[PDB]
Amino acid sequence: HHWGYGKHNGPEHWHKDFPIAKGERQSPVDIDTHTAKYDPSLKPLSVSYDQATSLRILNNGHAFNVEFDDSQDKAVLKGGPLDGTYRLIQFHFHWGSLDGQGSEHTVDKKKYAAELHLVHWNTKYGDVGKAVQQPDGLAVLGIFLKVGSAKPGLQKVVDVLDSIKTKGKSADFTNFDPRGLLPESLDYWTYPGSLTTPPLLECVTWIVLKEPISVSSEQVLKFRKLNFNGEGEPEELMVDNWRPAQPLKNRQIKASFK
Ligand SMILES: NS(=O)(=O)c1ccc(C(=O)NCc2ccc(F)c(F)c2F)cc1
Ligand SMILES: NS(=O)(=O)c1ccc(C(=O)NCc2ccc(F)c(F)c2F)cc1
Ligand SMILES: [Hg+2]
Ligand SMILES: [Zn+2]
Repeated sequence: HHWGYGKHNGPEHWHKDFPIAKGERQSPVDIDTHTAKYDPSLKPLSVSYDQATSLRILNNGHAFNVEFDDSQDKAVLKGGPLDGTYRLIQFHFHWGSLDGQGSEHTVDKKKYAAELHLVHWNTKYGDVGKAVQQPDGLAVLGIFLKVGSAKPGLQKVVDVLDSIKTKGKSADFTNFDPRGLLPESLDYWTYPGSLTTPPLLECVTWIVLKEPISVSSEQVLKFRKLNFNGEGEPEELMVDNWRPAQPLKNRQIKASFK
């Protein structure tokens, strides 16, 4: 009775209620490193997350989101392929049932254990709702997660998951600094795309970082214990909440490095 990632309502069925699923600028895509164009005019990214205000964490079925106060320019993204200022509103992850899968975007067909999406909207449009009606309304910063050593800054997240085990649950999540989730380098690939979950609006500028961050098997293991289901319904573990790569079509993937 609604979309999901299961056999009967997963990615292959989405086109029936969301026609745009077969559009020209659908995400995610596979990043072929030998075909991306090095664009020396691309500006360096400017991540200003020093006044970031996290407020809440919630399991909305699909995944879990950490929400941010976006009433003012407190956490912004600018630079890169962007024009104007973009406010951070929320972040979430996509992960798999095994370490060899989980990411949405792939690099040379290589899948990672998980992928972080830091969602921003264009301030020019006044509100999030208006921004999703424009070709350049959103900007999502994608980061790959590979299994290795633990990431200190991710632990705060891992510890609270127990309280939002089922759909609809939320918990206060203040004073979280998102700068703990960035890799050392800000080198990236960029391309025009869409949201990777319904309604699949083609209103996003994707910025995927080259350097993945590493997380322990223990940290990823805790992601896998969440539930798609709400309290009292049959248990359905939250894993493989990822959409398979889509055809690139009339698009060019640019690289900010050589
Ligand atoms: N100012 S606040 O902290 O209370 C706030 C935080 C999150 C959201 C939210 O996630 N709504 C969905 C939503 C709708 C459209 C978009 F483009 C989004 F990025 C998005 F998160 C809305 C308000
Ligand atoms: N995986 S991803 O980064 O692409 C992604 C990011 C944000 C959202 C979201 O905020 N959903 C709510 C939502 C609800 C109705 C709309 F019209 C929206 F545009 C909208 F984003 C969905 C997918
Ligand atoms: Hg749009
Ligand atoms: Zn996402």
